[PDB]
Amino acid sequence: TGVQTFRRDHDRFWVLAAHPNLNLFAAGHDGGMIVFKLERERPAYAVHGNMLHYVKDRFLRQLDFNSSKDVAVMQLRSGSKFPVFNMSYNPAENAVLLCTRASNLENSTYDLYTIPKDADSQNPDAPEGKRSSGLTAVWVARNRFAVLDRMHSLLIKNLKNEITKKIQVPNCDEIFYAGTGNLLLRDADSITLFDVQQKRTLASVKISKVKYVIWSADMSHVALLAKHAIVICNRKLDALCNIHENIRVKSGAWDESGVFIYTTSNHIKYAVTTGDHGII
Amino acid sequence: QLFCSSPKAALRYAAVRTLNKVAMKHPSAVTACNLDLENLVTDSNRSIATLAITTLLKTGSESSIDRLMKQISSFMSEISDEFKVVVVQAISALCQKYPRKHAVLMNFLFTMLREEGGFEYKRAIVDCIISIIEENSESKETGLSHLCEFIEDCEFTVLATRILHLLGQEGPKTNNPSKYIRFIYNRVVLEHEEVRAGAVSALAKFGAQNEEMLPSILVLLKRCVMDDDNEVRDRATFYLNVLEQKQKALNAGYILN
Amino acid sequence: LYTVKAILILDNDGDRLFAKYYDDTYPSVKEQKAFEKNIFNKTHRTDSEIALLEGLTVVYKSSIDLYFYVIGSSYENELMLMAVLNCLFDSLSQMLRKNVEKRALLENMEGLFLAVDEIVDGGVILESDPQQVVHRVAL
Amino acid sequence: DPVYAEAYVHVNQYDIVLDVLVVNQTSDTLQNCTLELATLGDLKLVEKPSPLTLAPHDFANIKANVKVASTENGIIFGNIVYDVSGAASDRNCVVLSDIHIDIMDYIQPATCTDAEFRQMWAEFEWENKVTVNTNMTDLNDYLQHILKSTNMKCLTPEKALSGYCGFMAANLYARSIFGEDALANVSIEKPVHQGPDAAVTGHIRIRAKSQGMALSLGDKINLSQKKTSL
Repeated sequence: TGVQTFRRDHDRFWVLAAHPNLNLFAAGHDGGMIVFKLERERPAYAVHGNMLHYVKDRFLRQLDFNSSKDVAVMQLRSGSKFPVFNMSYNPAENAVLLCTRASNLENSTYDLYTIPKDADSQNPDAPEGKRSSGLTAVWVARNRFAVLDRMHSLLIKNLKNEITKKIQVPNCDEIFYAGTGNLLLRDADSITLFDVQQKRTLASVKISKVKYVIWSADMSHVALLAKHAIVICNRKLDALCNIHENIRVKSGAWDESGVFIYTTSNHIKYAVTTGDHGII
Repeated sequence: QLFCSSPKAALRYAAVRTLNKVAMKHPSAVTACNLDLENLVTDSNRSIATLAITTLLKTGSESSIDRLMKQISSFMSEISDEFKVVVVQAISALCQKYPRKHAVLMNFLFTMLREEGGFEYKRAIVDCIISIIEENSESKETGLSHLCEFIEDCEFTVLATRILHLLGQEGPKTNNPSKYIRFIYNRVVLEHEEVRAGAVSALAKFGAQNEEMLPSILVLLKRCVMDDDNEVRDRATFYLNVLEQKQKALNAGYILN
Repeated sequence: LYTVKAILILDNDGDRLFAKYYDDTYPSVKEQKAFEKNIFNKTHRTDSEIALLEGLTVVYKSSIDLYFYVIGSSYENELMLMAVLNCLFDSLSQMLRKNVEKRALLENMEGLFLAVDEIVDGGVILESDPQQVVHRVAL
Repeated sequence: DPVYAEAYVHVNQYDIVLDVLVVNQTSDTLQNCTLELATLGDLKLVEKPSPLTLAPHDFANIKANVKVASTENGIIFGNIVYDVSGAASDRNCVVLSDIHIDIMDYIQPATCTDAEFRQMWAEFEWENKVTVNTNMTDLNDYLQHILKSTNMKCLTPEKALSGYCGFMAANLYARSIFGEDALANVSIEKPVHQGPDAAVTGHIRIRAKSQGMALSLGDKINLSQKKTSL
């Protein structure tokens, strides 16, 4: 069906193309031409034993291990694929929680899936499969409270478990209407810590995120992402060292809390250990 | 209004300026936007150019639209019926509705003023500075901050004369000493015995008053900064010599007045 | 109303080949030129739909060869004021069968002169339409 | 790949020289691709070790001298695309544009008579400035550090006093390897208890002929100014 028409000059064309590399997409015309580049600049994750999960900025999976030139990780833990609002490991070497239909709606669906075998929606019967409705699900500080959006605005999600899908309107507190943050930062420029309702801050610390906080696997990483720059902390704000580079693209890695791997050309390097620095 | 609203009576411009007065009443004002928008839009007709400034002014404006206009103006002002003159008039009005007040605007304006420029701002400046003083503006730290900087790299010795004179009086009633010093040094930095000279003269009202740290040091400084170049030498020597000649406390009292 | 500071028909070489200061209170042939200069140099054959200089109305025109100046005060509406200015082009044109030219100007002044006194006389415009004139005159 | 090649640049005295490790930890002097020469900037790249084997399990030093006084290429800040090619035991390779090519280094200090200077200062290509404000140090140590880093000149003192405050504006001049003279007056607050300086809010006025390099220089220096995670 005709979705929409888009107008941007050239009352005269004869070609359109989408790459068979699929890299790029472009449209050709008489008066001239345009190329546009896609990305979900920065895009969601989960960890399960010796394996990385990615959600594409652009590009498909690449969700661990490799074999020849480049390999997008196709597995039963479909990462870079779905229509993501948010992806978070529900730790287990066997579980993930996933929101799909992404976007802004009233609310989306989340279908949470088992690593043993994901599905279109996994079983509501199963609690490593559950799906329900809800717009986004988000971490928040002092680590077990969570945000869920299950209204198109502030629901708090809080559970001891991180196989979690909990719904909590209390903590309704707008003054920031449904948008994006993850230890609370509707561009707070702070990660702000809370419980399940309160109308009085516990506290906010001034530090900042990639709009994600990096936990050393599950949900306790004082290793921090920042969008450009990333900072290394131990759990919570202890600024251990602060990272910056200036290429507005890539990554550097932690094994656990603050194990600093840095990539260095055709050389891949440990930034540092004990009092050491190394090329593995 | 409408009927005129395109140079039937190119007369219409004058009126808005006063003859048919405007400073509005609140819902009434909202209604006005369209008409001014036509002129604002049209940009033409000497009668038009003038009209744009008065209408817009009288009815007033949102911040936002200004923004669009700043660009428009960027091209426009030079000649676009010889926009500059209407504009200087407009500008004189700008300095008045905000003469260093809505300082954020004053600064936005300032940046813009210098920027859109040509040169023709200088004339305007004569007014603008005057406006700021009229208020006896208080976001000076900032206001001054823009002025100082820009003027430095927005040049014209002549401006400096005027401003100097004013500044000359003001000193430590508005503090921020290090900065102010910081500036002052710079002003001098420039050559010209003459350029250099003003920083010392302004200083007399200032010195005398001293500020958040000054008397001891005030005494120390004239010493620390000293110059030859004969008559320039002389200026240092003489001020000193003059200084030399009265108990500096007394010295300050007589001279200052 | 004893309102013409001068009406001048100026060349666009800043020259003036006509001026009558109907009314005047400032002088000097020089100052007149100077005053002229600032504005003329500035308008430079270009004119404006309207122009106000000095809070004073400047209605000026240009032809296809000549620059018309009237100085008056913005203190008396355009439409009329212009009407006289209009009257000036038009009648001269019809009557003569030709409007102003530099050439025209050069061959003879007089007619302008003749007209001018009739139309206006000082700071009071006695008249501003051709016809009356047209009959009235018969030179 | 076994063949791992690691490389970095060493610029050793004029000569920007290319350390290359191509280590061919390959299972053989695997066939190698292709390489191409070029005019460069006031430099030209100028050497290739000839062979194209990727000798087995083997490590090699491949040197590129570059020619450091010629080859104009006006692709500023360098950052010009460079090729290592996929042309033989290789299906791809690296095509790269450089980055890593900056100013602070290039220019050497250079000097002037002050009156003339002032006159000149004003006179020069006005067109660039950047601000100094913020650091980790006093401009004693800080200034020295910056100075050494860019290898550039502050022309003259007046004792007024870079100490008690000073409320000193420092005039700096430098001349480079391909000869641009750059002028500064930076006017700066300066550290000292409850007096002033642990920021600046001093303005660095940069004049260099093209604004584009000039401002860029102001930046470059801005990079230089402080000491933090690149």
